[PDB]
Amino acid sequence: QTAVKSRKLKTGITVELAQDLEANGFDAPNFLEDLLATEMADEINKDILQSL
Amino acid sequence: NSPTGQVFALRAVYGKDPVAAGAKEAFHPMYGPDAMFSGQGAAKKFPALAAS
Repeated sequence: QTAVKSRKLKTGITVELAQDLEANGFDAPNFLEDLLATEMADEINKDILQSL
Repeated sequence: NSPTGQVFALRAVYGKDPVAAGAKEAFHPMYGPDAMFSGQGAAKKFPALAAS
């Protein structure tokens, strides 16, 4: 029997940075959520590959 | 649609090199056309006026 644990991340931007990203080519809201997803997905590997 | 835009220019100048210093713009609204460059002025060389 085990008790689940928590992993938390938080980045945030500024509106000015978001405004230019659409102008600069990217899609600011979608991209940022992909930024968190990749790190958290990667952060799981460091919790599994370093647990074995 | 993007910060820090641009705007170009189309200066038209005579002379062998259009970037050398002292080049005179061709279609200048103030300055007159050098109405010898296309003609007799190309054959001979008129001395420039100065003091004394």
